[PDB]
Amino acid sequence: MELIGDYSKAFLLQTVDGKHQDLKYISPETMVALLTGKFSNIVDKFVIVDCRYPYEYEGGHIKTAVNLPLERDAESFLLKSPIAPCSLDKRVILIFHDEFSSERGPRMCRFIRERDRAVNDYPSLYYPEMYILKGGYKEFFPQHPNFCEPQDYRPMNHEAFKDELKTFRLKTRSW
Ligand SMILES: [Cl-]
Ligand SMILES: [Cl-]
Repeated sequence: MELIGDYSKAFLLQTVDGKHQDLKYISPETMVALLTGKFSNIVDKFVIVDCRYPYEYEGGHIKTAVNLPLERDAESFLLKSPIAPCSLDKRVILIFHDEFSSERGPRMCRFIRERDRAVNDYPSLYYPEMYILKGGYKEFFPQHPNFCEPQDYRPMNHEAFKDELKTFRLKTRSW
């Protein structure tokens, strides 16, 4: 397997097959391994980026996940003041996810890499190691409900949030 984005070392996590062949996908079990500190001696910090709309996130998200559905907010939160490790011997990892392990997560993942490359001298990167959560929140919740809060799941197409979906869409950069 290829090295991470800045060609400094191998990917740390075991991966599974996903829709986007060139992106790295991880299972819910691996996500839990990270959350339970199985890689604490190597990974100083990781950020779970929930790319779903606010109402979806509010209806149930992975503990500690940050909701960054808009490109400009994801870029500000991640690249304005890059999240770095307390030791340049430890790793920083990003994990993006959406609802059905479809397009919103992969899209943001590619966007961040594009911006990361743009503000660095090749091949250096602030976030060389990024993954997509296979199955999204839809598959994570039924596997590890106690790693979610609240313990529920609100689909993007929930019948009671049709207007909320439209309201959010009108804040995006492109459609
Ligand atoms: Cl997939
Ligand atoms: Cl956007």
